[PDB]
Formats: sequence, structure tokens, C-alpha cells
Amino acid sequence: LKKYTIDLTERAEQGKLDPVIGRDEEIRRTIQVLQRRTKNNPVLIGEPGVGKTAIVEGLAQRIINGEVPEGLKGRRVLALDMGALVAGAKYRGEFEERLKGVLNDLAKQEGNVILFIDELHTMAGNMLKPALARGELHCVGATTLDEYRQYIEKDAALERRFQKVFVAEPSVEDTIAILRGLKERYELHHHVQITDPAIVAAATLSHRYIADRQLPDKAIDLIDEAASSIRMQIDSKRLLRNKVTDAEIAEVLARWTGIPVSRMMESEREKLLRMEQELHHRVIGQNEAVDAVSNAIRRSRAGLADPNRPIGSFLFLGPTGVGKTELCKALANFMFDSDEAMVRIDMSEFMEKHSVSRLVGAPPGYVGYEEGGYLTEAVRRRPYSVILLDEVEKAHPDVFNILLQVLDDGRLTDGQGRTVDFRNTVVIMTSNLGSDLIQERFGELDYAHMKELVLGVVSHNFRPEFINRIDEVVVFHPLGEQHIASIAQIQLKRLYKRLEERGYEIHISDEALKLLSENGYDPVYGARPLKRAIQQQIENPLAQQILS
Amino acid sequence: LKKYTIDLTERAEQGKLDPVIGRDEEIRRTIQVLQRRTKNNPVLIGEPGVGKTAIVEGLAQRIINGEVPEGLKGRRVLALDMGALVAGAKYRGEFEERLKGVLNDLAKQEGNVILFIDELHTMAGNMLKPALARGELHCVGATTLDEYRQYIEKDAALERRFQKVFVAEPSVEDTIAILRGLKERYELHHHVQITDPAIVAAATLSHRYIADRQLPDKAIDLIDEAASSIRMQIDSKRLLRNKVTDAEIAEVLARWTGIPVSRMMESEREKLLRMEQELHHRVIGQNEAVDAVSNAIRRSRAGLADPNRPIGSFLFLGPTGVGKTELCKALANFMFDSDEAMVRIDMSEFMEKHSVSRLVGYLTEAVRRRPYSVILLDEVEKAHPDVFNILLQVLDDGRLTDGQGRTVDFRNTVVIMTSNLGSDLIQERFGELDYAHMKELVLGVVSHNFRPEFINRIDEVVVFHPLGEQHIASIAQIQLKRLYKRLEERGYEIHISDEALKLLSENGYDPVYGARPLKRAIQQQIENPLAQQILSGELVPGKVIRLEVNEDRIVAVQ
Ligand SMILES: Nc1ncnc2c1ncn2[C@@H]1O[C@H](COP(=O)(O)OP(=O)(O)O)[C@@H](O)[C@H]1O
Ligand SMILES: Nc1ncnc2c1ncn2[C@@H]1O[C@H](COP(=O)(O)OP(=O)(O)O)[C@@H](O)[C@H]1O
Ligand SMILES: Nc1ncnc2c1ncn2[C@@H]1O[C@H](COP(=O)(O)OP(=O)(O)O)[C@@H](O)[C@H]1O
Repeated sequence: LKKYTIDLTERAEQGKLDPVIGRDEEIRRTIQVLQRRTKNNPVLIGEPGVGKTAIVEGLAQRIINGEVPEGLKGRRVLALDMGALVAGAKYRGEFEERLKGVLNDLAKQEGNVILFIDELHTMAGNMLKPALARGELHCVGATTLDEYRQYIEKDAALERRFQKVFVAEPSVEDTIAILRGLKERYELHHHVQITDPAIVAAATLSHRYIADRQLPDKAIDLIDEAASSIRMQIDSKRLLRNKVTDAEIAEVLARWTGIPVSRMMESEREKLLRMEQELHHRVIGQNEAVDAVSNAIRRSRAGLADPNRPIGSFLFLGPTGVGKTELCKALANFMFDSDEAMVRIDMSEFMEKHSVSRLVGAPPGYVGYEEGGYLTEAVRRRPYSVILLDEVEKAHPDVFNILLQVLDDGRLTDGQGRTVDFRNTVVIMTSNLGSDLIQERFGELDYAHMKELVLGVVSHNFRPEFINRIDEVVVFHPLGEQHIASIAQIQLKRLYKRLEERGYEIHISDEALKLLSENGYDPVYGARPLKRAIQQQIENPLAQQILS
Repeated sequence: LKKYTIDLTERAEQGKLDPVIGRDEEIRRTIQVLQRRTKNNPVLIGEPGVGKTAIVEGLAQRIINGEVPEGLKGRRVLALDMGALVAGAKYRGEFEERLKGVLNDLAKQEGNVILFIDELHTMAGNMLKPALARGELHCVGATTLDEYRQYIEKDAALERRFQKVFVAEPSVEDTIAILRGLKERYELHHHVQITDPAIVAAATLSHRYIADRQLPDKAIDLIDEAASSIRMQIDSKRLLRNKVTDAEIAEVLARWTGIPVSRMMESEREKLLRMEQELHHRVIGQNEAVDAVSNAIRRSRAGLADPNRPIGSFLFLGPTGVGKTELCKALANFMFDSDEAMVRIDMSEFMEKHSVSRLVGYLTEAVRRRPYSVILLDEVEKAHPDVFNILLQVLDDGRLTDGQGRTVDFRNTVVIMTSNLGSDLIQERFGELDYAHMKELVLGVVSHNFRPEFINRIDEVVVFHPLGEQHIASIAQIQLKRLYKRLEERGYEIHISDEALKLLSENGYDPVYGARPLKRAIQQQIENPLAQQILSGELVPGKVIRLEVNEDRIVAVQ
């Protein structure tokens, strides 16, 4: 170590290495593949920021405190100046230029030295496999799984020395324990006070919304950002608050994910109070009746459903133009937090019995493998989605079991190679076979009497083996005539964007709602030509004088 | 020490930097990173030319001024000097020595000299690595978006130790507002006289037109260049353009993006009434079927006629080749001059489920270098929801999520669908008739075996005529006029007879081919039957080229 003597264990005896806790389940491998006779070079494999400092860089802090195995006793973990003394000339060629000046001393150390990571996918490595081929070079490495799998293929100058330490992220609870012995380094630097419910908000609340940093990475900087917002709050040029809270954490978490505090700082039971009120921000209503299917997802938190099944299993029977599109998205707006959780698939594609392998997947060798399926690849894309199966009844009169493995054993296998998991889904089936009769009255006090003629008539294309695996046959509440006047004004919003741009007032007194009461609630045809009760008598002659 | 570096706060102890207005939240973000214990280095990421320098310029006038928090008092922020590194080399490898002596002495400062590295994408810079956590170096970055992914985010070493302060395209009013208090050095330097609206018509009229540039960089590059065409008469020997005007800012904008001055002097309702009488010179007719084709632009780009709809797929009757699919080849004249808009689909007899896997590697070769364009689709007539399932949300919503996923800015690009089924059950003959055959077949021409809800969802139920009987050598006059003034020099002129003009102008009508029997019934006179007496030895002038009364093949004797 003639040029320099950069020592990791000296940084442990001075305390410049950060105080480390936990992570002893995977020091019991790092050492077991380190103090061996052969294969003496561990590589910590995971996501970038999992705890590669938490294992390797605390081992030097573990040497001087004596809880390391014997054989490792009297071993100093060293490092190089790799990052400033890889080079020494002006032009290119400095990838491994002055490596030989500082690798020759390591042979003389006689089984004591351990060289650091130094980002060993960047050492590529013109001199490393010359240096490592004898095995006397005693090291630790660490590289992420994108830079461990893509990096090397069959190097027996590398995999001869490396052991597959696939390091993993801790759970929700574990990273909370890390911040208890890490708040002793933030009581001196930011000069703040950190409390115990303040450190739980960094872990368990960012667990559902934040995934770009692993569990003891995102929970540490979320703590230290509020601790770096303290003197931004105290000393913005009366407001001295060095005691941090969970509100400081939930502040900077709301500014990071994109979603505000409004759907974040509550328990799931606390947004459950206005769940129907956020349902009926866009649902046509009938809140005295249709809260049964509201209770079914409310029954999905305790866990008395089948664990070998998805979250939901239903039937969504009724007319069209009623909530076939409206009710399904609003189930995804609350739990699944999205407007693109929609897998609308009309099952009129089953005019051939060969079309089982098109929504699911062709076999290997047959055409339809390079793109996969429809009810699989979207669920491969979105495993956190509701699933909506439009018009089930047009399945083949001989061929089914397209929807039985998804409900019985919960899982489904496409023709690609990997089984698709449906455990975080809810099935929504619209097999309209006998409920296309909205023209009858049937809806003054009860709305199930429309359904009672269907269960005697729907079962010739259904089977007894299928209706068992769906619990609540939830009938579509109808679209009344007065109920159009709540949900028809959300189409007008582009002209609502237009009317404030021109300084004019064309706001009505009973002149434009009589044609908005002619969309839906149909006796003969439907809402597809009923949408044209507006364009041919208002939009042509009244607002063509607005661009002139 | 004393002279090896340039302390920008030593320029800010007197006040030789730039103030910050409106960007105060991203400068409270800079201290919000640097106050940390772990990973306490900021990076001022912006677009090309947003003021990534300006934040440290704003940070410099807060340290001595005391508007920073109480922990940055005394810590004076420097900058990475480039000229104090490579000046006066003597032998080979003069980089690492007069970088380290500038570097190593900052160990005992204890966070005092906080370095700023402008152009972190350049700073190479690979000796500043191993001592971030030493306290011997404390850096501040300034990078562009793509220029950060190549240098820090590709690796895991610097991935921790630098945080990204994203700086955006500011508002137009705050763009002028920082130049509203810093206007003194703009009055006597650009050779411009003081007026209010001089910045205005280059900032409000160039955030969308030249949106491929950056307005905070066009916060100088449109003041320095619109007042550079002004500089022809500012000192050359009221009377002339001494003050800035803002019509010549609009006039020089036409010399940048190609959108000329004939749009920037007309009114608003005439600006959208120029496409109407446009495709009438080359493609003749269509005196209403171009008035009511961009009518939905007055009804969807503004938004009038119930935008929860497709555009329309009723009849557009046409002749085979010369006004069926040609009406997107003559559209190189409208808004962005995009000839690479070629997405046209025949969607006529597609009944099998195996014709979709070609549209879903050239997607990032033609549309992403120039995003604001025209995008076409025509002849979408008879398909099933096996292929219409993608194309059911392409009727609206703008942004494409099939395999695209990103912002597909089709509200500022165009989405068009038409169906131009003019093949059977009614046709032209040659190109001259009246207007008594406009709209007569609803379930007969396009909607042969498909639902009427696909033919009542059309806004612009418009068409041109099934003209006929006299004119296919005149709509395709390209092989009559242009090919027979071919020898316009050497004293030559090719005159055609009435046999090839009015005799056969009606006879060999076939409703399938059209353009090739024009070149098959008149395939016997063009060059070498013309060259029976014209070419190869008889090039003497003094005679007139003519054709005579013969049968359908003529030897053109002179
Ligand atoms: N168990 C732990 N004890 C102390 N600090 C930890 C622990 N786990 C993680 N950290 C902190 O999180 C960071 C982990 O760094 P690391 O995971 O090695 O990043 P990378 O994988 O990008 O090299 C370090 O700053 C470290 O201080
Ligand atoms: N509840 C609603 N809110 C807004 N628009 C609606 C609603 N119901 C129907 N529409 C409009 O009516 C048109 C035709 O609806 P339709 O396809 O018949 O509905 P569904 O698929 O539910 O039967 C759609 O383009 C849509 O814009
Ligand atoms: N919003 C703004 N208002 C006024 N001036 C600005 C603004 N943004 C940038 N500038 C000017 O641009 C300069 C910043 O240069 P910049 O484009 O950030 O350089 P670089 O791209 O090399 O980092 C400042 O000196 C300032 O004068």
C-alpha cells in the first residue's frame, strides 16, 4: 500500500462509516462465501440501493467489534483510490492503466486484505481477470441485477470466484427498525428531534405508491428530506419546529408521488366513509339499493373470500346505456386508482371453436405466439386491475372453461411460458341474454323482478358449474329520465372550456336541457342515434357565429 | 487559496450576478438537498437553456444577503473554473495534476467552498469520484435531461450522491417579468429603444409555433434575432425602424418555421377560410366538399358538434386513381408541410383475425424527430371489432396507449378518418356532370352488410359529384399538356388533333382502370409514332406538328 493506504476498517474505527443495524440474515452468507477456501468473492445482487452499504460497509464496523467468525480475525478490509487513480495520462487508454501499481501489494498481504466493491461491473475490467485468475486476490463485490445478469455470460475468470448473493429488499416492518438507529445520525446533522410515529410514515405509506426506490432506501431519504425541510421552515427569510412528525413525511411524500394528501392521509376505512360519495360523484345513483356490490369490495379487506380466487366474482346484468361503461370504471377509480384499468372485450369473437387461443394464447409453434393473448397480456400488463368481460353468453355452444380456471384455482395459464396470476382482480361479466327489456315497468320498488325472468332463460347457454363461482348477481339499476339531468352535463365540458374563452354569456333558462333529456331510456333502438338529438338542432345554427 | 479559483460569491459580495424572480421554489429545493447528511449535492436539470446557471446565480445573492437558512452562513459557493486547468501545458498528461491541487486543498474548508460544476455532462471528470463522502468536495450540478441519463443514471456510483432539480419552461408573463426589473442593460446594448411590447410578440407567438425550441432560450434567441433583422437600418446611413416593432417580429417568425406572412396578416375567421378554396387548382371541382371537410376543425379543434363521435364514414365517391386516394398527395400546403404522413389503409374485406400485427422497426424513425405534423387515416369502412377495438378510442382522446404509452400529442397533431368507397354501385365516367346525384344511397354504397349506427355517426355527410363523360384527359392533363409541350424549345410545338381530343374523349369507358386506358387508347402517338417523320434527320424548322384524320393509330406526318 505504498502510494495510498485507504482503509475501510479505519473509517469504521473513526465512525466515518455510517452506523449500521439489521442485515444479519445476509451477513451470514457474505462471510460464509468470503472466508471460504475457494469462491472467495461475494457479489451483492439486487435493486440499486437495497442495502449493499448495509452488508459490506458495515462489515468493517463488524470486524473491530469482534462478532465476526474466526479466520476473519485480524483481517482488514481495504480499498483502492479507484475513482481518482485509475488514470494518469491525458488521452484514452486509462481504463486499467495504473491498476498494476496497486494490485501487486495485495498478493503480499497473505490472506488478510479484502478489497472493496469499487463498482465491479465497471472493473470491462482489463486487468481484473488477470488479477483474479490466481484467486489470491481477496475481495468483496456488489452489483445490481441489471448489471450482474447483462454484464457477464460465461466468464470462468469471474463466476469461478463469485457467489450469487441475490440480496433482497426488506419488508415494510424491517426498514422502520433501520431508522431507529439511523435517527442518531440526524439528531446532530440537521439538529432536529425525530419521533417514533414519524418514521413509520416513510415506510408503510410510501409502500403502496412509491416503488422507484427499495424499502430501506425510500424510507431513509423521506425521513431526511423533512429533516432538510426543517431549517427551510425555521429559517425562511415563531416557526421553530425541530420535532418532526408524520405530517412532515406525508407532506414531502405528496410532493413526490404526484397524488396529493387528499387520497393519502387517511385509513382505508376513513375514505370508505366517502367511498359511496366518491362512487356517486359519477355514478347515476339509486343509493338505497345498489350498495350491495359496494359492500362486496368492502368485504374484501377482512379476507373471508377464497384465497385461491380473485377478489371478486359477479354478474353485471341489465340494459345497455345504463352503466355498462359508467359503473365499471368507478370500481377501478377507488381501489385500483386508475382510468386505464379497462379490459373491455366483446366475446362475439367466439364464432369459431379455434378462438380459445386468441384471448388466451396460441401454443408454441402455432400462429399467435409473438403477441400473446388478450385476457392474459393485458393482465400480464395490469395485474392490479379489475377485469370486465363484455357479453359472456356468446361463447361457443360446445367450448367453454375460458373463465373457470380463473375462478376455481385463481390462476390462469396462457400459451407463452409464464402463468398469469389473477389474485388481485375482480371479474365483471355482462352476459346480457334476458335483461334487454328495459321497456317494461319492473322498477318501481324492486329491481330484481327484471332479473327473475333471466335465471329461467339465461341457463341454456350457461352451466351449473359456472354460476357457483360468482357470488352476487348484481342487477343494473336503470337509467331513469330525471336521472339523466345529473350526468349529461359532463359531455358539454369542451364548450364549457369554450364559453369562458370569449367573454360571452349564453347561459340558459330552460332552452338546452330538453334535448339533454333525450339520451338513454329507450323503447326501440338505443342511445347511438339518440345522441343525435343535440347536434342537428343546436350545434349547427347557434354556435356557428362564434368563430366568425 | 487566493487566485487558483473564481468564487462566484466573491462576485456576489458586490452583486455581480443575476436575480431570480418566479423560480424561488426550485432555489428552496437547492438548499433542501444540500442540508442533508447523506447525498447532499444538487443538480439543476433543465431543458436547453432554461436558467440552470441562474439558480446558483440566484443562490449567490442569497448567501451574503442572508436569505439562505442559518447553516449556509459563511459557506461561500464557488464555480468549476475550466480555464485554470488546461492553460499552459508543458508535457504529456497535464490534466490530473492541476486538477488535484485545486481539489485536495478543500479538505480542511469543512463545507465552506461549495463547488458548482456547470456542464456536469462533460465533467471525463473521473478524478472527482472517490471522495464525495469525504467532505473534501461538495459539488453543485447543472445538466440537461438526456445529458444526465448518460453520465449519472447509467451508473450506480453517482446515482446516490446527486439529486435532480427539474427546471421547466416558464410562463410567458414571468419570462417578461424578470426582464421587467433587469431592463437597463437591454436598453443600451441591443440597439433597441425602450418599449413595452417588444418582448411580447416573440414570447406569446413562439411557445407553440417553434415549440421544438425552448422559450427560456428563446428568451434571448428571439430578442437577439428578431432585433437582428431590425439591425439592417439601426445604424446604417418616424423615418425608419429605430424602435422595435412587433410585426417584424411576426414577419421574421415566418422566416423560421415556414408558416408565411399570408396567415399572419389575415383575420381569424379568414385564417380557417383559406383551406376551403385550396384544392381547386390541381384537383378540379369540389366547391362544397372542401368547405365542409375542415368544418369539423371549426367543430372539434375549437369543439362544437358533439365531440363524443367518430369523424365519419359515409360515401365519398371517386374515380380510380385520380381523385380517390390522390387527395392526401396534394396536401403538402396546409400547416406544417408534412409529406411523411403516409398512413392510409384499405379496410374493405378484412374478416380474418390475422391482419393486425404489422402496425404494432420504424416507429421512432419518422414521427418523433418532428412531432407536430399531420397524421392521416382514410378508407376505414368495413371491419369488425377485432381491428376496431384499437380504433374505438382513436376516435377521440388524442393520446395513444396500445404500444405507444407516452404523450401522443394528437390534439395538436391531427386525427382524421374518412371512408372513400367510390368503387361500385355508382361511378363517374370521365369528369364533367352536374350536381343532381349528391346523396341518394344510404344502405347501398358503403353500408352493404353493416349496421346503420356506423353511417349515422358522421358529421360531414358530404361528397363531390359523380361527374362524367368528357374530362379524364383534362383532370389528368399531365399527359396532354405537360408531355406535349415537352419540346417547347428548338422551334417545336406538338399540336394534337381533335381525334385524340374530342373523338375518343368518351368511348372506351371502363369503371375499373381509368388512368391506364388513357395510356392505352392514346398509347400509339406519343414518341415514336411521332418519330415517324420528326426525329433522326428531320429536325429542320419551318413546319408545324399536327395529326390527321386516320384510324385510332396515326402516323404523325408533318
Ligand atoms: N441496515 C442499515 N443500516 C444502516 N444504514 C443503512 C441500512 N440499510 C441501508 N442503509 C443506508 O442506505 C444506503 C444504502 O446504500 P446502498 O444500498 O449500498 O446503495 P447502492 O446499492 O446504490 O450502492 C446507505 O446510505 C446506508 O447508510
Ligand atoms: N352515462 C353517460 N355519460 C356520458 N356519455 C354517455 C353516457 N351514456 C352514453 N353516453 C354517450 O352515448 C354514446 C353511445 O353510448 P352507448 O355506446 O350506447 O353506451 P353503452 O356502451 O353503455 O351502451 C357514447 O358515445 C357516449 O358518449
Ligand atoms: N426566466 C429567465 N428570465 C431572465 N433571464 C433568464 C431566464 N432564464 C435564463 N435567463 C438568462 O440565461 C442565463 C442562464 O444561462 P443558461 O441557459 O442556464 O446556461 P446553460 O444552458 O449553459 O446552463 C442567465 O444568465 C440569464 O441571464
